[PDB]
Amino acid sequence: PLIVPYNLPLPGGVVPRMLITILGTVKPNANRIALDFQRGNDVAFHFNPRFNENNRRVIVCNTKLDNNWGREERQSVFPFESGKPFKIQVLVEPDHFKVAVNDAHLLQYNHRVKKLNEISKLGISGDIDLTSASYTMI
Ligand SMILES: OC[C@H]1O[C@@H](S[C@@H]2O[C@H](CO)[C@H](O)[C@H](n3cc(-c4cccc(F)c4)nn3)[C@H]2O)[C@H](O)[C@@H](n2cc(-c3cccc(F)c3)nn2)[C@H]1O
Repeated sequence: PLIVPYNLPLPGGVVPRMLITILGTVKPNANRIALDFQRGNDVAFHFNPRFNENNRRVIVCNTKLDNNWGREERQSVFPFESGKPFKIQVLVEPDHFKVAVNDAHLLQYNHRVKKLNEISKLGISGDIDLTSASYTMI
């Protein structure tokens, strides 16, 4: 029953084997969801499911450096559904963010921001009811 947009501090930044778990429910008639792993004003990893882009479902991933978005990485496999509960797991690897949704691997995102310890906040926003957001070391 948390509040969106939600800020989850990541003390000391991210590190390989860190597992971030977000539990929530997609709102009815949802338009978009966004996870933003931030390094100061930069966004190291933007994870952005879009429910209506040209009447398609798509997940857009990108990095924002000095107020400029970079080249998008798109995943057409779309495991979110309006009205339904979800679990997003982000596993930090040495070279990638690894994303699984509802216990099924979804995508990996190669680190463009390479100072992982400086990625110290996770912003959670968009059309969801947020149930929980936490992290653990596996
Ligand atoms: O990069 C990610 C960002 O993108 C722009 S939209 C973007 O604008 C560009 C022009 O400036 C391009 O038109 C781009 N594009 C690429 C392609 C394409 C590329 C390759 C192949 C192919 F076929 C098609 N088509 N169009 C658009 O996606 C969003 O505003 C932004 N954002 C999202 C949010 C946000 C805020 C609150 C909640 C939330 F969920 C998200 N707050 N900022 C963020 O998600």
